[PDB]
Amino acid sequence: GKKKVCYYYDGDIGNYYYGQGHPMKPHRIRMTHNLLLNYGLYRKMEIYRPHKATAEEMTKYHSDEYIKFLRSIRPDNMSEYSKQMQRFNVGEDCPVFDGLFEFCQLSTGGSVAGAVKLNRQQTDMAVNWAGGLHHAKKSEASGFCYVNDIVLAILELLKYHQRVLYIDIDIHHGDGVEEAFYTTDRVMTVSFHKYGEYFPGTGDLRDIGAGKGKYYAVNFPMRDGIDDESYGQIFKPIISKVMEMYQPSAVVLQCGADSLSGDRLGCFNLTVKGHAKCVEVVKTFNLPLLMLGGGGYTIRNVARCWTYETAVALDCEIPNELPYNDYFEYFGPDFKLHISPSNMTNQNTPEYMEKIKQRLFENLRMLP
Ligand SMILES: CCC(O)(O)CCCCC[C@H](NC(=O)C1CN(C)C1)c1[nH]c(-c2ccccc2)nc1C(N)=O
Ligand SMILES: [Ca+2]
Ligand SMILES: [Ca+2]
Ligand SMILES: [Zn+2]
Repeated sequence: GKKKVCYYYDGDIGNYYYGQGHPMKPHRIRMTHNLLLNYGLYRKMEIYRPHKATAEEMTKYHSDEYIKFLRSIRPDNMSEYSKQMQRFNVGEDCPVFDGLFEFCQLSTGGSVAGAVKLNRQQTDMAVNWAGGLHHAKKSEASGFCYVNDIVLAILELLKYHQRVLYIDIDIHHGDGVEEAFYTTDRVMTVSFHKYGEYFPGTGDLRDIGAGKGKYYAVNFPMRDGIDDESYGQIFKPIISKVMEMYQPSAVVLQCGADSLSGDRLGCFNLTVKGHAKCVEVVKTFNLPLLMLGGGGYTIRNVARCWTYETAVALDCEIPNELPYNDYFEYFGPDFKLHISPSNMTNQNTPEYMEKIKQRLFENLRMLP
């Protein structure tokens, strides 16, 4: 039935600024929080302020030199780190900004704290909209991500769970998470993403893992314009087959909202209901679940999406009419929660969707 939900948020998160022209806006996390507060969703959740994850907690995955660099670099001393900046991929996508390290500490803190709460059996679901930064690598920042809070949260879950399932519905391939666990069968990574002339360039349907991890990485490559009908047609069947074969004891779901229609960087056509149907599908399996954020660059739609997904986690129905809130004007001209899909062509034909699903089903038959 209805589950206990723990939500992680730090009121300072919205003040971190990647810089003029950068599409990543931490302010969208504050818009989400304010909208969900004005809908009354705080009365049903346990709200926690995450601790600032230590450099030591981060080195459970990342290299000591990379974390030392992140903790040392600032806009005022950047000139002395031009060598390490190239080495760790700090530049246009992953710039040096005021409070960069503290932003990583809060993003990571929420994910690891949520994983600890799930491990202690003190909650059914844990939510950290500031997390989900799936591109960060062991010793390299990538695609607006510096510390891989997801990998750290999964390593925490692995202390009490033999098998953990990771599902990623961001429009971009979950490469950092897939790479971290590519050679192990203790984590199965499943990513649905746009593939073809698109960042990060990985996630081919033929990338299925290696060594003991062979068949434990699943990639569903998609073309522009996928809609609710098409996404829904493959998501539940694939996740059901993965649950059946893999039998995970905990799940981590990255809810990147850049897969929504009208995203500034994305080219998909999902509505908030279509995106949230993924949360409903996963929630139905009644397993300990960590829900994380990720991409999302049309910030009014990211706030709508994550507010609705928090309501889904709580089994709470909320009206389409938006309540008054601190950012009300951002939701014009309609001031409604739900969004309409665009007229863009769906390049993912029904036959293509079925064919890719059948190839993934063949790989899933190879599990023990
Ligand atoms: C948080 C998780 C997430 O998956 O959502 C992150 C998405 C990251 C997208 C990064 C992308 N970067 C690239 O395409 C650059 C081109 N190569 C040098 C790499 C990129 N960078 C930028 C960018 C634009 C303006 C200023 C800075 C970066 N746009 C894009 C783009 N349209 O794909
Ligand atoms: Ca993905
Ligand atoms: Ca794996
Ligand atoms: Zn993305």
